[PDB]
Amino acid sequence: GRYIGPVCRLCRREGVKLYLKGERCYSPKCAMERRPYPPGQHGQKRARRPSDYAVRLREKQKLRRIYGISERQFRNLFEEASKKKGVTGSVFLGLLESRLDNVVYRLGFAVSRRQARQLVRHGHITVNGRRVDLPSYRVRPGDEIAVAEKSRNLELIRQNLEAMKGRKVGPWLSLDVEGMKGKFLRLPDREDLALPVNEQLVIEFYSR
Amino acid sequence: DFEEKMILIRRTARMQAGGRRFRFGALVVVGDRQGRVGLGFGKAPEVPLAVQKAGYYARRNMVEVPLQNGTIPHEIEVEFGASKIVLKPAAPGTGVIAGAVPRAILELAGVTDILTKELGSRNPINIAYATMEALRQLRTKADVERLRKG
Amino acid sequence: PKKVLTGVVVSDKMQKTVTVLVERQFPHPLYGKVIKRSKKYLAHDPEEKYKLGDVVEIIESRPISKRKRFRVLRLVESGRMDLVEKYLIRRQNYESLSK
Amino acid sequence: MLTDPIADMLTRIRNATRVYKESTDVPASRFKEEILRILAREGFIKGYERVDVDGKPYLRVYLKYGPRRQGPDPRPEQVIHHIRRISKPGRRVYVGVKEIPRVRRGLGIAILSTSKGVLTDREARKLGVGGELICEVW
Amino acid sequence: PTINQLVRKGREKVRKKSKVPALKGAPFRRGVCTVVRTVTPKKPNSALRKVAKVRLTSGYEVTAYIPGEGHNLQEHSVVLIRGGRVKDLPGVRYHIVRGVYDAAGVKDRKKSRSKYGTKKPKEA
RNA sequence: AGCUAGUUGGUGGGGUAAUGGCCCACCAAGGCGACGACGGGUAGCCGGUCUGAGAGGAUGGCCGGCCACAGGGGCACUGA
RNA sequence: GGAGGAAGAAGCCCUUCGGGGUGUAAACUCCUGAACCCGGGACGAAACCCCCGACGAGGGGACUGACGGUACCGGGGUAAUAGCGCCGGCCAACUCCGUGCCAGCAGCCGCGGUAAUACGGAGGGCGCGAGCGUUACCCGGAUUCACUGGGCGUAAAGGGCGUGUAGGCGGCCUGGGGCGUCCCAUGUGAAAGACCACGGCUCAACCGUGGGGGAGCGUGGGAUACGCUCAGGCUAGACG
RNA sequence: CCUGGUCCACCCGUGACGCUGAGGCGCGAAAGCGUGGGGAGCAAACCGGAUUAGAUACCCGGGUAGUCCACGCCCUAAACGAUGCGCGCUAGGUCUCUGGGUCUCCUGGGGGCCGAAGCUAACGCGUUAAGCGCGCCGCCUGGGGAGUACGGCCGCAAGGC
RNA sequence: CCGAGGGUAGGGCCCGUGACUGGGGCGAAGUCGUAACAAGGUAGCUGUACCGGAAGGUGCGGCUGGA
RNA sequence: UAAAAAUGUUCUGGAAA
Repeated sequence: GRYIGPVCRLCRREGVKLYLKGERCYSPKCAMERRPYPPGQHGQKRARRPSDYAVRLREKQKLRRIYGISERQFRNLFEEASKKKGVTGSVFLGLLESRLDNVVYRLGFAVSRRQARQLVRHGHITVNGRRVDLPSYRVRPGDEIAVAEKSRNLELIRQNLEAMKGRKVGPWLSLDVEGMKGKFLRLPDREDLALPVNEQLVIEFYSR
Repeated sequence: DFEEKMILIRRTARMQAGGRRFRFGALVVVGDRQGRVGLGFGKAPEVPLAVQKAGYYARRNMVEVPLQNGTIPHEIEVEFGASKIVLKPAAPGTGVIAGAVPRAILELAGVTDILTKELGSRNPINIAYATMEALRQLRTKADVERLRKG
Repeated sequence: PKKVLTGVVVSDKMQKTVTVLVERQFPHPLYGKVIKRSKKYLAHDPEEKYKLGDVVEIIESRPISKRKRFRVLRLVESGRMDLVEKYLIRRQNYESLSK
Repeated sequence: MLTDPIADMLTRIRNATRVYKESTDVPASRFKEEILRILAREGFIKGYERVDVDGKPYLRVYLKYGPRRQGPDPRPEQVIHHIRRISKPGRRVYVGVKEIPRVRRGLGIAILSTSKGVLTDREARKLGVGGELICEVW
Repeated sequence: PTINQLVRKGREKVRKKSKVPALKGAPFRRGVCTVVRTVTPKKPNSALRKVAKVRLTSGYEVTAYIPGEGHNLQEHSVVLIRGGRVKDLPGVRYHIVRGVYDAAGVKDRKKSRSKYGTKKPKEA
């Protein structure tokens, strides 16, 4: 179930800095900022020209690890992302952004991704009226994500909701900071998502 | 300048009184991901040396590819030796559906969407060359017409 | 609609009955090639007026006997012992494919 | 005794085009001329013309090539690159109008024999008819 | 061959032959070792492989291999045949499944224990 | 690799809701087979299911349609 | 479980004895609240039937819930399971020790004979996760029975050679027929499934509604290039 | 003496009568078999001599089937161009057999070599195709087991299919 | 009359089994030789026939995949 | 195209690179 374990252990390995912890992973010590190398006993020696396979693996893991989505879903959602008319490149990336908890994280609310999930698994999060608790819930157009009321007074929801004053949300989401709402104006775009991932490879890895 | 990407390096041997003496083979493909690729096979007593050499010939055995939206004008089945290769145009998003050797070329040529299939002997060198003839032989509605004018 | 077939008359030593050899051609289900093939029908001849080498039409009919489920619709051409010989010859060869 | 007049014709063209011959002779047949008319209109040959070799009706096809080239082997490019008989007597091939093949993504052509005349893939498709698929040429 | 020759003779399906007649394909098959010895392997290699010769519920008496180091099989131990051949043993075409019936798991095994009976040790 | 005596056809019967050698006398000698008859083996068929770029290949469990059977076997009674 | 949390505790493992790794992982700090508790608690069930109207139409009335005191909702609410395979190449993942053609591994090639990324253990890593491997069987890859889409001088593959039966195949011009073939129309092609659109269970899996395919085969109509058939004409194949 | 194929020339006659060919039928080197005949030379088997560790072999001296004829069987082969039959098409150079020519040389049929284009894994093939095409037939699907067994047909047998 | 089944008798197909026996495949370090690969020391291969512990030898004819 | 010339045997199992 959703990994759970040494994550700023993958900020490493994938060698492409990751902030799955948020605050710290954002500090002068993303773990990455002290060891730009993979873990293990070796981790700092010549590296064989990674095979054509390896690259794709790493590209995929880069992405999948970047959400916490466990393979099964990851790869599953991928297939849906295939039949759907269009470029799998956009689509998929888009269908990865439609992930409730994700958006949660995408719209402040939670410092990081792994945290945004729990907010969902406890009710704290709410949609177009009625609340929801499935991290897999897929957001659709014109739907706002609101915090619950019992929470609004919680020490956490505060500080986290504060970091919004000043900072602007992604070009496909709004935000009633005082009224914790913000809608999902439209599926995000390749460019809007500045992710250290080369989707086109992650795609090739599922061909074989 | 271009991308450069080797398809395969290999070590061969010839015999002598004192046993076997070796030599290396670098099959390098180079391009700009926007119309120009070239293949070159270099041979030398040291790998390094061979791959640099295969790079040199590489730029000399070039070929204009008529890219069209990331794909190839039509489909061609070129045979070389006992190595056959088939290129069939694809729609945007498809990507490159080929093996390591032909992909390396098609990708450095700037091809983005393409259906491929190796038939017959899959020898790397031979397929690799059969791929260049293949790309070399493509035409566009444009040059087909300047052929049957009147 | 009652199936109507056209064939030649091979044999008629039966009383009021005539065996007809209906040919047909069609595309091979896998290899394309058009191929002939044939079947023999035991059409009824109450009038006893059709004989050997007679290209006649044959129509589906209420069972007249075991096997006989067709009547002779109408003569289409007379004299074709040629078509009959082929048949006859083919049946003849068989007598050499034995052991 | 020649078992496939057309097949032969396609072949005689292929054979000389490949040795940069100026023109090639082929025994005359009304049906064959049709093919040729199409081969000329779509531009593959320079043209044909009923003529007479040693007192017998022949068809003289005039080949067309590309311009001379550089490097080794300056032999010009070929206008008739491919030309393969599809339907042969050993196995005929009929195609429904929906079934009509698309030759070389459009840069090529198939030649059908329909109840409306020997027309090309485009002509056959537009006319909504289908037929025996004589050959394909690209 | 000519199309006509295909129409006449036609092609021929392959038909695969099983490397394991454990009847009904049966993922497995039960039996009893009537002989439990050690054969000497094929060539390059030398050793003393432990193999049992088992009488089956398929009505066959085959010889199978006892994987892992150290086993507990005797002339009458019921056993579960798995099917998986051994490259050096000319005769053995099946593997005895460790951890089923009289077949004991591999005492003290700690890696790939799932492939050798051997339960799971309590970190105690 | 040849098979066939109710065997193939006829006429008049019995029979049936009804065609028919389905069954019966009598008559005629027929019928079928390398386009694979007869025989031996295996098997319930299909919609579909899995796989495949496709053509194909494999399959027919759940659900739906048809068939067949009811310990093995023969028969009829009631009755639409 | 989440967010914090050390130029980085211990233990275990490596080491060119400086140190490196497991690792923000833990501990530790706050924070949420799977379970469980208390209260509330369904839809699926509206007609048969009854009354007004004629036991018709239409309107109104009453009984009925196995699943269940379940789903679901409100309030309260505890940090609360992790395993399996693999790490020589194919193939993602490497070191130390043990052993010494032994014990064992092995899908293919092959690993072990005293320095073994291949055996066995450990550390470390990779993969996947309430799962993870193994065996059996089907398709793929296998254009490796090749219709699409292969071959036969030397790799498997030309019959010892003739004559010829069935069969297959067939030159040039014209006309009639229209079986092949092609075109329009039309009947048929159940349902479910599949695909697409949209909906209903918090999502999904399931599920509903709608939409679109469909060759085949029947019927009627039409075309005539090519194949076929009848007919007439030819001489370039063939024979004399 | 009887008889087959076949090629050139004249273009005179027929008017597609054509190609191919599962089966069938015929032929089919040598050895081998059955009658009888024949038998010089040769020569399996067999007997010596020599060689050799041995020598059922190589070498030497002998020698019977057989080899030869007739009639009838046998039906195999590296029966080979290891390359099925037919037709069209695609540079030339050279030597050669046989025919016709307005006998510089041309033109037809055949036998060789080298080589256009093209083909091939390569070697090579290349108007005598292994090139480019159409028609029909035979045959191949990893090595061994094995051209073995069982069955059937054939044969006197040996064995063949 | 027909008729399930039972009974006597004799055929056909297939499966299991049998003293003994034929060859076959496989199996780290057995015995004899030396046929083949370099005129492999007698050019090799080949159909057949006779012969020999064994490879094989010789006869007849054929092949070049030998000079 | 024609094609002469040698009496005389043998080397355990793995692994080399």
